[PDB]
Amino acid sequence: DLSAQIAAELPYLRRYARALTGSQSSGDAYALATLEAILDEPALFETGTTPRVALFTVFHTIWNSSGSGLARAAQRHLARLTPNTREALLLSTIEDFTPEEVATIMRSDVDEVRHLINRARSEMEDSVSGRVMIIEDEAIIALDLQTIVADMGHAITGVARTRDAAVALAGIEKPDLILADIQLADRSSGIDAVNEILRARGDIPVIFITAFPERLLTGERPEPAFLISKPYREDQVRSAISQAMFFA
Amino acid sequence: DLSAQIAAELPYLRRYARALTGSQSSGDAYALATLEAILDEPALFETGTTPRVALFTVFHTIWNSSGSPVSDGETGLARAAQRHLARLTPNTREALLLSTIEDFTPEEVATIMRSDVDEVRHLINRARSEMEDSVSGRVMIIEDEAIIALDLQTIVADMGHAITGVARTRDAAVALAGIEKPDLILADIQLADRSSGIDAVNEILRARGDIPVIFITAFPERLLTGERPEPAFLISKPYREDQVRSAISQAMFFAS
Amino acid sequence: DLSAQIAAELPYLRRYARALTGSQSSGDAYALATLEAILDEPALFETGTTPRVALFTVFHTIWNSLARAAQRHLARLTPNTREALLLSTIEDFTPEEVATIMRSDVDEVRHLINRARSEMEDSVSGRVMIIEDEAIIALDLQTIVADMGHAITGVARTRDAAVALAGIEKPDLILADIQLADRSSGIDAVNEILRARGDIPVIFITAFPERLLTGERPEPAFLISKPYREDQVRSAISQAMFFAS
Ligand SMILES: [Mg+2]
Ligand SMILES: [Mg+2]
Ligand SMILES: [Mg+2]
Ligand code: NA
Ligand code: NA
Ligand code: NA
Ligand code: NA
Repeated sequence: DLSAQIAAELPYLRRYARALTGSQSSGDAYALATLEAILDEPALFETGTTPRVALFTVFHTIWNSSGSGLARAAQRHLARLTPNTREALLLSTIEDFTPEEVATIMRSDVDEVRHLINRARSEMEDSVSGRVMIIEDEAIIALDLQTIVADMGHAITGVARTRDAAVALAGIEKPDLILADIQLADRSSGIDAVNEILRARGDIPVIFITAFPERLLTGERPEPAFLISKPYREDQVRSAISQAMFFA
Repeated sequence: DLSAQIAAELPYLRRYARALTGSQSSGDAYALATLEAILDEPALFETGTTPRVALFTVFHTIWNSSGSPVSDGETGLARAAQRHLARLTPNTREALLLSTIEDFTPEEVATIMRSDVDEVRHLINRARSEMEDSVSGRVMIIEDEAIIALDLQTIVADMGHAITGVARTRDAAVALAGIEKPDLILADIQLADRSSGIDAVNEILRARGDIPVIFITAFPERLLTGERPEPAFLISKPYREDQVRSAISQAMFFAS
Repeated sequence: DLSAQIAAELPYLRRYARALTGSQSSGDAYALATLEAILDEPALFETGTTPRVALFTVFHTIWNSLARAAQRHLARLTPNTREALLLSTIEDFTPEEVATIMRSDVDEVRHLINRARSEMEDSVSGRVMIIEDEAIIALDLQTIVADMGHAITGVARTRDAAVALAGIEKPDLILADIQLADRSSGIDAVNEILRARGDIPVIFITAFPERLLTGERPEPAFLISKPYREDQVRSAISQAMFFAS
């Protein structure tokens, strides 16, 4: 049933729009506007592609149209990016669309998609080095994330395996970015650890890395702006880190 | 990466030059004259300072000099604010705008103006003094986000100006300007009914003549390209109170 | 009508062949030879591909049938590498399009394109005067030239200023826009500079490249089209540098 197929894909649309905007409120609003457009003008929903691709195609139309807070530092960083490059990269990595599917969604051809992705990775080489804190109780995961962070040119403030170790580490050195698992070693939650750090140290971008990200993509309650799945591919971690970094 | 860094900063050099001149025309001409001076004399660029600071340091040398921009048209102040040139202390408006709207620290403003941090602080103190010598005007606020509109009103009132009212739609804005002519307009782009604050401003400008307009918007970079008609005065969202105060005083100099 | 479709692609074949040879006279002759071949031997022309693709395919077939120190370096370049690069960058052909044109596989096209991009790192830094009247464009061209490893002798924005700057430092390569700030022409500036300091390779930057590809009057050997991609400016400056000295 197409109603049920669209409903199943809405969480991922929220994931994508939240990553583009850095915000749950903006991302969830763009995802909702996409569904509204499809209900108001059903002819917008291409039936010759998969519902997932058709849904994201409509979202990219709304995304391109002027319309619908953000730090002025983030606004300056984002303003220097080549248009449509971050969209093509995120669609290709975190959303795992093939290059032809990406060309469909952005109403382009596959060779321009390849250029946009290549331009995305070029501008990622000019980015400044930041400091990243990792909240993760599985030591092999933490070590793997450290390797990815380092090869991106970033520094690690440290690894925290419990909420309390995380609140303590953030007090020693305010990170530029937090990578956060949910269930920690002492059965405390990375969600609480993050909330406590942010109350104390101000807004810092946070990427939650979790199995079943769908449970944080409902739109019904406060939820993260950046979500990577477990298991993860390295390309998805690099895209999320570079994306969240724009929001300092 | 100096070339890339200088080009990234050119939009902000336009913002600054436009505020000082009162016109997109002369401001864009002054910012492009700054870049043309660096390409002509690369040694003009200080590598010992950030590209942003070095760019603005070159701009201030040109601004202060007896010379004028060799541009496609005519460069200059704005005629309206010529009468205030006799009452204002040199380098005070420059120091205030650089340290507020342009977000330079007083040490970076000292470098830019080839001065010391203490002279810059006194220049900023003398700018705020001469702001008390300014007469009260009437400000119209076009803005649909009510909390921002309220906040803007508290700043305007705290500076001693009156507020004609707040309009949240293009239709409310054309009515408001007809009820009471404003000396200055603060305008957002996307209004409550999705109508356009640019369109609203143009309509007011037709009926009442030239009134200084300050556009308040996120991503001001999209109005700082010099590739199309664009505002002379731009405040960012989010803003700091000191930036709103520096933009309201600056634009008031160009009022009737 | 396939005759008109072929005619409309001739200017771009002249661009390609001129850049490969470094000379208007040779590039225009190679482009005409390609049309002549198709008229003489209609079998050469494949109707299953786009008329632009089929025309470049016939030219590559024909393509395969100065200064000793400059020839000594150009001889170290791997065969078919410059062609695959220029076809993919300035000619905006897709990898599969280039593979058809060279009667190769898209696999080999990337092997070639990579080898060419790697052999560009073995290039010598060179002086590059930029005659652009739009400062924003000049800054961006200075970025690509500097990243490639070349110096910038200067940036001029008027005919008289470019002629003056040529007197201070003889460039090895001139990037020249057609219409300058004082309504002067970069063509006249380039001609006056070359008349004085001798022959120097020139890459003309221009919106409207087709009106410089007629073959009916003296025209540039190398042309970058506004707007441009960095890969295009990089393929045009590497190609043109082969003819510097
Ligand atoms: Mg865990
Ligand atoms: Mg608004
Ligand atoms: Mg021009
Ligand atoms: Na669709
Ligand atoms: Na982008
Ligand atoms: Na997300
Ligand atoms: Na020639």
